[PDB]
Amino acid sequence: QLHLAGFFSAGNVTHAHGAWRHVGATNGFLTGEFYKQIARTLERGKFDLLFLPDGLAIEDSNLETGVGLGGQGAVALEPTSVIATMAAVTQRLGLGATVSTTYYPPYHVARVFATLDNLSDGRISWNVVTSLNDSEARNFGVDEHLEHDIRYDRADEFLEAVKKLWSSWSEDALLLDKVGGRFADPKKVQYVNHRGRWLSVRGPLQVPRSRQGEPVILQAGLSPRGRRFAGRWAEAVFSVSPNLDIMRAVYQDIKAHVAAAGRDPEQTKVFTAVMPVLGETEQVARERLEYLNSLVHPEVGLSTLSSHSGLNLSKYPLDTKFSDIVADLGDRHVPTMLQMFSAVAGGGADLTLAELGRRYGTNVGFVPQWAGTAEQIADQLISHFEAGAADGFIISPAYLPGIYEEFVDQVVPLLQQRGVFRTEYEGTTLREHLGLAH
Amino acid sequence: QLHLAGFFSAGNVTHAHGAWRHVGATNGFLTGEFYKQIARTLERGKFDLLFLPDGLAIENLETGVGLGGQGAVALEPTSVIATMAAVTQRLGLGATVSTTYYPPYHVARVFATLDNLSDGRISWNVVTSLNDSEARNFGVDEHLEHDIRYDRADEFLEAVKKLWSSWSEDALLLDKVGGRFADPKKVQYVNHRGRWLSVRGPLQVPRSRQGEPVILQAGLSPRGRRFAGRWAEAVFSVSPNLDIMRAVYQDIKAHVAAAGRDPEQTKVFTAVMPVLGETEQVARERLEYLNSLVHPEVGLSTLSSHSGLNLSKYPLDTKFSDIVADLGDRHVPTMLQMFSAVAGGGADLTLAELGRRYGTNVGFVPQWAGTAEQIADQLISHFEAGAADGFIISPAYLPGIYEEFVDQVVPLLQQRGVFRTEYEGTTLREHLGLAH
Amino acid sequence: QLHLAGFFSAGNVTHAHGAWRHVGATNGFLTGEFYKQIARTLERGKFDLLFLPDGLAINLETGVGLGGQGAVALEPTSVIATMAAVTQRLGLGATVSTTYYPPYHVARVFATLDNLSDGRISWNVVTSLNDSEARNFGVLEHDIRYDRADEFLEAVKKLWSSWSEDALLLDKVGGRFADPKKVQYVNHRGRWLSVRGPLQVPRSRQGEPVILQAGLSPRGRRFAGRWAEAVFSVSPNLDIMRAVYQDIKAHVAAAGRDPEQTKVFTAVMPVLGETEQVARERLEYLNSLVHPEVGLSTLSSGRRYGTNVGFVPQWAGTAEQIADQLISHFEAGAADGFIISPAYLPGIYEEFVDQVVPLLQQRGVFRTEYEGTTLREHLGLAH
Amino acid sequence: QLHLAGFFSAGNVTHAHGAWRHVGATNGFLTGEFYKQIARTLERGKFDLLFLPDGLAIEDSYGDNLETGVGLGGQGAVALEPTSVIATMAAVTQRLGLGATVSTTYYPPYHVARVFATLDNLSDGRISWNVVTSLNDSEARNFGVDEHLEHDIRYDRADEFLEAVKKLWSSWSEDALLLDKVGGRFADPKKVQYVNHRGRWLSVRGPLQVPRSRQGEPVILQAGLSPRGRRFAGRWAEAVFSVSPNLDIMRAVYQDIKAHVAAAGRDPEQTKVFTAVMPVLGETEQVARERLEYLNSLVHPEVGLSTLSSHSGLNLELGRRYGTNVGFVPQWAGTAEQIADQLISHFEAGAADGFIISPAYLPGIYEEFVDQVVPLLQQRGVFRTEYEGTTLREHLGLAH
Repeated sequence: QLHLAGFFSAGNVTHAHGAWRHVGATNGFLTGEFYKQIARTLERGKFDLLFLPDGLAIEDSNLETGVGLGGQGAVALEPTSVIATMAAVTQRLGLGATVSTTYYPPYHVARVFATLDNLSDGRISWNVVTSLNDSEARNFGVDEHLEHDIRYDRADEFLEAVKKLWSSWSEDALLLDKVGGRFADPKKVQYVNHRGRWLSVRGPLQVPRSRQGEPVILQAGLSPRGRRFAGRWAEAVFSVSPNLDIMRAVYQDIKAHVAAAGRDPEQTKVFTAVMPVLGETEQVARERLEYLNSLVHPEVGLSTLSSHSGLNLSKYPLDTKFSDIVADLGDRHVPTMLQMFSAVAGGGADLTLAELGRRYGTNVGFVPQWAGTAEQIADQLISHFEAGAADGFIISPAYLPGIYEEFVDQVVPLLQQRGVFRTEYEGTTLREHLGLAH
Repeated sequence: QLHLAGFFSAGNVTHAHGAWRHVGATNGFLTGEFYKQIARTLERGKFDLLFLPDGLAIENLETGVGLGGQGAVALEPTSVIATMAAVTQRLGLGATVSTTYYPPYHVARVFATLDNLSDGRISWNVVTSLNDSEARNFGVDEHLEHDIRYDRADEFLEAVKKLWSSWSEDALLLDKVGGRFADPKKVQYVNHRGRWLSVRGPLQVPRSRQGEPVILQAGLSPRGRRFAGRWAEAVFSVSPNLDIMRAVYQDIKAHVAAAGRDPEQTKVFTAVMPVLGETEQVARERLEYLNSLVHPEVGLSTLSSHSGLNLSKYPLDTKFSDIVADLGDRHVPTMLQMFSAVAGGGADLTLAELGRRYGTNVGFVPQWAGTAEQIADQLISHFEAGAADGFIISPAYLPGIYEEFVDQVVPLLQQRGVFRTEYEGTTLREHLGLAH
Repeated sequence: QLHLAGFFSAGNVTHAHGAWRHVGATNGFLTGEFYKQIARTLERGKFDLLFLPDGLAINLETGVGLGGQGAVALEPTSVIATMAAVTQRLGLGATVSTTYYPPYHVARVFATLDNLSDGRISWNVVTSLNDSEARNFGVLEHDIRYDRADEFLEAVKKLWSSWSEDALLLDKVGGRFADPKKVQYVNHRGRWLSVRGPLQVPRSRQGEPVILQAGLSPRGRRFAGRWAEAVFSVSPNLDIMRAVYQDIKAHVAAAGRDPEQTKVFTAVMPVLGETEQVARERLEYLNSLVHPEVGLSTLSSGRRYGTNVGFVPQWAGTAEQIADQLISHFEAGAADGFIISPAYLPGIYEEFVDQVVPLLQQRGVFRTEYEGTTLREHLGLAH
Repeated sequence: QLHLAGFFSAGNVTHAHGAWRHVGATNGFLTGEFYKQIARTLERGKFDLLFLPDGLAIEDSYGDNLETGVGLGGQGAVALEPTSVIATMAAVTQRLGLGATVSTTYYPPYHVARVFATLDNLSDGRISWNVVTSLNDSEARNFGVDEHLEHDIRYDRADEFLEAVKKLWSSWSEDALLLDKVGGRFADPKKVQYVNHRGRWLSVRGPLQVPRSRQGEPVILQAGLSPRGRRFAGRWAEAVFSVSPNLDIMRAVYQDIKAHVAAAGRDPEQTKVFTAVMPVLGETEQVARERLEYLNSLVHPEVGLSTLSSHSGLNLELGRRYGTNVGFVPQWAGTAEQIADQLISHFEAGAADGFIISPAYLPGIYEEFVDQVVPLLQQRGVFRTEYEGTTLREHLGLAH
């Protein structure tokens, strides 16, 4: 019976790089009302989960492009407080935030999330990132650098250290015996004394366990070391794949990685992203999808493409065809995700830089756009789920808050009527909704 | 016209160490409903603000966990704030974030974030302290020297202020048709590079309608008052009578003036712990009850902490003069000598009782038992005698006493014209009569 | 395991006739914020039920001048809707009069509120006729009004059954909005009343609203016997509580109905204090505010009448003690639950919920959490 | 500066008869959340007003049975009592004006005076009452009224009704309530007067049990339409809900209502005329056009004929088109740019003081309207950005 999650940047773009220009986009990303509407709506639709990405710098891989146009991370509210905002005016919905292990210490993370877990009565989850981008570092004044795979080694200790902090109290530690004078059993709140290879945390956490026990672990995963890590730690996995073939592979692989780590593969829920665009008739929808992708300024997509590929494409003029870039530099010395994308996005065509950017801003090259009816969006979700594509689906928003209104009003009751999706919330915590253990 | 502010730890105790034991104490400090209630009530009561302190370690743990210890539970205040802001439209909100365990980018962003999510009602209380147990939680061990932590904070504040000016009024154009998201000319890098700190990129959050979050400052130390002088826009103080309130008050204003700033733009608050009854006699019985709940050891735990001296070394019997024997009268802290003198009236108190009394207020928070008329009278007399620009209603027990205070006291202050009826404006700067 | 109920006039007094004067009385009775607060607080304390009484009329020297009964009174149905909108479990009840409003009116309003509250509503049936109200609505014997109300209840109930579960379909594809064989004309035509067309409102998840009843007169308790699923009562001590209880129970059996399917509440008026003396000193404060004439306005339609309403027990205590007496009276068969008459508003319920409720829950005699989502489930009633 | 109102039946249909079938129709009309969203959303768009109509019986005028009305989405098939819904909406909003239809034929003046004074107080000055005087048989059989008064006489009786209502709303007077807790005076008894109304059609004695809101009196709304109706609107209506298919008829009706308000010794600008339009939005012109087609394809012929039967007063593809709008509600398919344009060009040519937005489907269309159209009206300066005042009188440019 299928999970659903939302996901969007607390700011100007998620995957659709024209979203902000959309006639129906509010741009209320500065305002609490915007986040409260979205979340309440996903709660209305009985979604498992809504979670926020994070980036700690305006992307400059100058400011002409990122700020002037609507570039990735140009506005980025701190996710945790927005998650808190959301949790206040909702009672079942799962809520998740990205917090980095490279820039934040384990005690902070341990507390931040145990607070939100308690404030929300067990509905919280942390998305563990480990990236050490430069543009982010220069905002945090961090220069120390550790190698990609070592960051995940560190992160393993990080998570062990946090888990200890979430175990520092224990079910039944907090008595509130006013009469007898006992605030809590001191035997049952132990020091952690985490002293290990990368991190020190001594004193116990100052937040007991929510009804949920611990926050739910989210992991992007993706890299080879990354999938060992998800394998060990992830309970829900956020994955972006452009078709059912790649979906199926990523799915089986995560499951293998969870099982190789000595875990139950059913206890780690894998989500793939899609970007639905609804119409009353299929034709409407297609026209609505054309509208949407037409808003993407070429330079902004290119900006993001540049960043993602790790190769400044501003260097070149916008008419430059792609093979002439693969010419100017080495056909070896040209990153592989990039050559892949440009074959796929053009289907064999030798696109100009602007076109390539235009299309990359559409999704982020790899998020399926599904233009359809509601019946058809439900069909496709059920087919993919029944085909082994994922345990649930992240719903990327074309524009906010409207598309989430559309999807919850239109597609959700169809999913419910067919029996493949939750009609009422059976439990109260996020761990119950994803069907996980303690 | 006088300002009113709430203040309580997002956890088990604030100043009144019996608060958790109290019969009307909900102890919903783990829950959103609790903080949503309290913040809504102070909004009903037309308060200027409600700010939270923060402490980053439970203060062995036998006493702290066992009884109502300082820090024992402390939710991270940013989230708790965010929560209150979501069900609230006028009430200003504040969080303590430390400059010592968090870089400038983090702080400038959270607060620009809450400041935007609350539509201009947020404030940052700047702490510079380095407690041992907190460092043991964040894996720091090397410690900067007290006066230097302020010289650092001076840089930190310069850089956080730069971040919040990185955007600028009316740079975010949302010109969908023309496809201009913002003015890249009107968004500049900071490229801060001073002695202890680097922060570059523009902050990824524009200014709220407020402009910048409002600066809070707890002041105390001689260096701190030079710092409060430069930076503080509101000041939180704890003086136990009118002479010290006056003294602290003019002192702060003199530091603000000395810094080339306007003293009228720095509101000074002093904390008072009103207890209410329908008669003065009932007030007194209700104050007696509350202070009756303080376990001596808990109070002592907190006093040990605040004095900068571990008092578990001596048994509970030990009278104070024998401690001032065991250690020299020059090798004993002078907050503790002033406390035992004031709290015992010259009596040579057992260490238990000495703690019991410290855990009642935190030694220095006026307890005022009164009727509602008397509380409004004491508030008004104090305000008119120059004690403070406003008051920190320190809560005896939660959430009850704020319900009592807003229903009973506020409207009286309102009928005398010494307090707002309706919030005139919408930002926390407007409520405090501050600029930009 | 014992039920709890709120009760207060949507206006200036309920039973403490000096309540408006109290230092803590907010006098929010005009404002939406007032009622939303109380309702939410009563839900916080896991109360079964909050309900409003009503009267349709207030020379005015005594009434308006000082704090009289009905001096101000907002129309209950709209206040109840205000409460339902910012709550989700707590049951809500209003008084509507069978003598000035037609069957269709009542049936549809309580069905609307039932549907709006997702099945939490209750109607308190009143058949009484007062001169001041008659002259306000432009207008029979006592016992005959109840013979009329018997017909009224049949008509309301038929109307509520006019739709039937799963009649509504919303088959957008097929274009069938509802099953017209499953929505039916009532065609009521009894001795006093005519009401025909189907009710324009289907049944809530509760099925029907919960019926309350005041009881009182010999013929009144026979009415409760037939119709009442919940029975507000006032008795000044346990002996009379005991007597009323069994009398009601016996009438219900006498009507051929399951006695424990009808829930008996007794009004008590707690005043809380942190110690027994504070409790008592607070009680002295409350009754000091009572004007002698004001009690006499209500008593006619003397000073100590308007302290309680002569008969509502004032229990001053410490929370332990209010918990003790709540339990002791329950265990001695006084009532299945307790109407908490409020000293002053909204203050007292903040006290009762914060202080007494936890203790009732610890000894394990009152719900910690709502097991069900309907008022029917909370009271352990059927369909 | 131009006004805007929401309008929909607290049930299954308003003007668009295929609405319940629409793919994005929540059909949450039984549930609290549905109304609370709509209110809050129209509040988000800075709307003057949302008001509910009311029908006191299922429409069984067509085919003599429930068959069509219940089996398809017939006029009034479900209809919640609107005074409750208004209070539900008011509980979670603070500026948005709220109006309920209540009937002078089946309810006494004391009832009406008090409910609306109660909602006025609870909403803190945002309430209005839409006065109706109809006397249908299906409604009478639900209420047991065998009696009948002729059309125009019903309005003569309505005149008294409103004289009596207003007396009751004057029964309390500002600063008569004084909660002098110390003194012991709950209210100045000399400033709460009896009404002692004893006219031709009605009696109502006592004072109203509910004082005046900050607003004073609820705003009086009114449908008008008939010769004697238009005179009544003239004397009493502070707002007027109208339905007109083209610009000529809009102005003509507009100028006419003004003349009646003038003819009754009143300021014509103190009565705001609103005309109904039914926008359908698209990101493109083509999309809007498609969306309007979809919508209107859902209208099942019989349900259109049924409401035509009712509206005309005669039992019975002609019905398909009538169910589209209600024959005469203009449907505008456009782009938001274009819808905002039409709103302005009509406003500027004196077609109306404000616009009723009739909802294609709920709650989604108002979500679209508010997100898309409102800001453009705002950005052009023809519509509220903030609420300048906090009462429905203030938003509408009205007095005491």
